Amino acid sequence: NPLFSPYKMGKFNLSHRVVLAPMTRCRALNNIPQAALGEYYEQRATAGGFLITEGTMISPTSAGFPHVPGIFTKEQVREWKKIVDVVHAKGAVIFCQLWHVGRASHEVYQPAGAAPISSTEKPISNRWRILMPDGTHGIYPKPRAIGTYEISQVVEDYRRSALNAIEAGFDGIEIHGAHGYLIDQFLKDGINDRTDEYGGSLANRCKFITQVVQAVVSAIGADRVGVRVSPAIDHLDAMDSNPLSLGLAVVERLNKIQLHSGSKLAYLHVTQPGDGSEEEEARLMRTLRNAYQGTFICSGGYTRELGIEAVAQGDADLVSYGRLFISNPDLVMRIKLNAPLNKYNRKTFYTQDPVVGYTDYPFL
Ligand SMILES: NC(=O)[C@H]1C=CCN([C@@H]2O[C@H](COP(=O)(O)OP(=O)(O)OC[C@H]3O[C@@H](n4cnc5c(N)ncnc54)[C@H](O)[C@@H]3O)[C@@H](O)[C@H]2O)C1
Ligand SMILES: Cc1cc2nc3c(=O)[nH]c(=O)nc-3n(C[C@H](O)[C@H](O)[C@H](O)COP(=O)(O)O)c2cc1C
Repeated sequence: NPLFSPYKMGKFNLSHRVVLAPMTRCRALNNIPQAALGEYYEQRATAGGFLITEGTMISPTSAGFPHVPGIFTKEQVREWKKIVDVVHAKGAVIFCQLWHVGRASHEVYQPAGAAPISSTEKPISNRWRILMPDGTHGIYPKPRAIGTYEISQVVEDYRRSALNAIEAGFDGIEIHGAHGYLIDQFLKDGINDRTDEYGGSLANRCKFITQVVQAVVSAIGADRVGVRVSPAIDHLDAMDSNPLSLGLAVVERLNKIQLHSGSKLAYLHVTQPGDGSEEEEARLMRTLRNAYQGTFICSGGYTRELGIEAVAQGDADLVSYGRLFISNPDLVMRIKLNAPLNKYNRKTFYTQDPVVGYTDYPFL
């Protein structure tokens, strides 16, 4: 099974290619990593396996979900260190995903109830609703379009968060540039209506992600930086008029960052709609992989068989699984044995209980 062949993700020697995709679970009460997260990640960690954490706040204004962890305070760093240590005790490699939601927020999630920030002043349309802390679904508000000095401040929040992740012991970080969140609000021409140097052309729309990646590369080293994008996921109004062209423009910028810094990123991670079309989606994924000079993680709707095929055919180096890892803590082992997989309960994806729907899914 080629999913169980080793792979060198730059400095990290992985024993297999099954990756834990980043998943927000909302157990990090008051944005502080909790003991329950340590139990959750330890259950899923394997010797030589790679894990990516749930999206993690880079600043007080970066959240749009309840009880998501941060890594912008030293208290958060101390609590993350305990979690990273239990994962490393199982021999796994773990990256912290750095996440800013941009306009996908609400006053309940912002300090002083201030407006969320974005590339644009337009709200997400009322086709979409935000999960509120009380479990109801609310209305996304009008965001504030930020100026270019404030863009450079957000880049610095990424840089400081990356340094804090290294202080907590993480092996690296992943830039969350997917799903209609802040970076994607700059990338996608269905959101970015700016008329300054961060809007309009492909080069201008790619400036923000290039600056974020370059800042974290300079701070922690390219080999400790992964980047996640989703050119053809339209979540939260995030559509582009030419998704492949946009994806190839992002890939070209990552290739140039690597050339200019003389080192390769840890990986490019591309995610696609995850609910079953097939040939077209596989061609987009392979085209982005073929354009990128480095390690490629594919994601979204992969099965055991599709993961094996992706690696065997050279279409990806690593395969990330999200939802199946919620309910199969030993998913790596189940994939190795071809053992039946257990269902997940969507109702407890984003609840706060430290056990129920979080660490109580059994092993084989
Ligand atoms: N937590 C996060 O940041 C989410 C970001 C994006 C993807 N999320 C989850 O990943 C998994 C794979 O997502 P997939 O690519 O399959 O698409 P969905 O986001 O599920 O979109 C399917 C349709 O569901 C409706 N829908 C999804 N989210 C919202 C929302 N927030 N408000 C209103 N409708 C919503 C829309 O019809 C979508 O086309 C799903 O469990 C999904 O809920 C997680
Ligand atoms: C509950 C839940 C939370 C998620 N949170 C994140 C997140 O924090 N960051 C991210 O990049 N993607 C997030 N995702 C998307 C997943 O990483 C994954 O790409 C998606 O579920 C599709 O892969 P799958 O078909 O293997 O589940 C989340 C998905 C779910 C279902």
